Amino acid sequence: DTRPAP
Amino acid sequence: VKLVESGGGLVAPGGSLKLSCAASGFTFSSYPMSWVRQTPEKRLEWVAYINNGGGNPYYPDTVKGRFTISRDNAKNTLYLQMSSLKSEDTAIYYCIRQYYGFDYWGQGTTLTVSSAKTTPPSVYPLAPMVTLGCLVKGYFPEPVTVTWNSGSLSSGVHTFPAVLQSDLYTLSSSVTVPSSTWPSETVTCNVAHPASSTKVDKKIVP
Amino acid sequence: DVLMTQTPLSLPVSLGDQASISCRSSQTIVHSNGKIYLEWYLQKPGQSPKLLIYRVSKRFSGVPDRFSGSGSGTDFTLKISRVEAEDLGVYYCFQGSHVPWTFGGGTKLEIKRADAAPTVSIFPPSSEQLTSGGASVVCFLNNFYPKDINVKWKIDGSERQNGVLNSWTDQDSKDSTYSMSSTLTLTKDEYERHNSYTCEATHKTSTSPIVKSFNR
Repeated sequence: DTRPAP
Repeated sequence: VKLVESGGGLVAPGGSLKLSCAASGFTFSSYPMSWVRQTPEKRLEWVAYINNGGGNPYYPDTVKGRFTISRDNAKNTLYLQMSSLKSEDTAIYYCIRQYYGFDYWGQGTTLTVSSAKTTPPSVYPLAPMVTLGCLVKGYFPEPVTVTWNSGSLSSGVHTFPAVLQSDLYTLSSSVTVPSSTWPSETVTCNVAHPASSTKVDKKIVP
Repeated sequence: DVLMTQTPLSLPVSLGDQASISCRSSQTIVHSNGKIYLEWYLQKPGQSPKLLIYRVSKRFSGVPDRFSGSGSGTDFTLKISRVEAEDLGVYYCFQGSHVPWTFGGGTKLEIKRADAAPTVSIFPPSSEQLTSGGASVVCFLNNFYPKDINVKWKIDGSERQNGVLNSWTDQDSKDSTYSMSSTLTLTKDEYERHNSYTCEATHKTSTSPIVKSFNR
């Protein structure tokens, strides 16, 4: 659950 | 994990400036990186993203077209190229190792976009447990850093925020020590102004 | 963009009591993958921000058990169950679900403690400054609580207001106190036309001002 890339 | 920013200083509006960040303590090429700035209003604004490979450079429209994020995975360095600088860009810029979120932040490097001239500070001792101090008067831009005995004196210290008067900043630093310690041992105020590349050491004497 | 609005603006809280900080978004912040990327950061005085919580309720490594996150829809909440003095600072919420990623405006956490009077100290101008032709007189009011305090300058007994410049510190993470410096700036010539210089601090801990003086 790492922040997704834009 | 350590991140060290460099390259901050004073810039004329419309000018350009590139920041660097020294990464250590981890595999630089494995992680995506971001830049976040903090305005003088203490508002936080994300300004740039880049993935672990140096791809997908992404920006908000406030800086898009003017800022350019990049990285040299050989030299463990993250860069932020700025151009056409506005007054709105004046902020502390933080280098970040991103994974879950902004997991690790550098200590920051300050950008100031202003037509004023770089002015270094005049450093004055303040002498009468005993309380001593340092007066750091008339500098621009921000910031300065004050320490006491090169960092040995860490407790008993507080440095007061700088105030802008007549386009110059002034602050003071207080230190309180045992009457035993002073003057029996040297107490020195060390002041550094990076924007002017100045360092001064004022010993506090009676 | 996603607007993040935090409530309250400031939060005084006693040690051991609870603190709650609300974040409201202008829209739902569920990513295309179905997850909400709401993060909470703390900026302690003089430091960079630190990640506390990610994914709404997940503690980042090193964050104690007393920090709790919750929420969905547009309402999200950080709770601190047993406030310690090291927790003071500004708390920021943040959404990483929709670009551009956006922060909240911050909520300052203030520690409630017993009132404390300041330790007053006055310092005359240095000979180094007098050579420049200026003369700043300084007054340190250190380690008091609460934050609000009054300082009055007097030259040869008469109150002096112009040329004064006051500055407060943030709250100290150790003893939860505040300090402030009062600087009266004169010319060298003006300074040497008078002898008695006085700063006197008035704080709610006493109706009697704390007075500090020097001569010449």
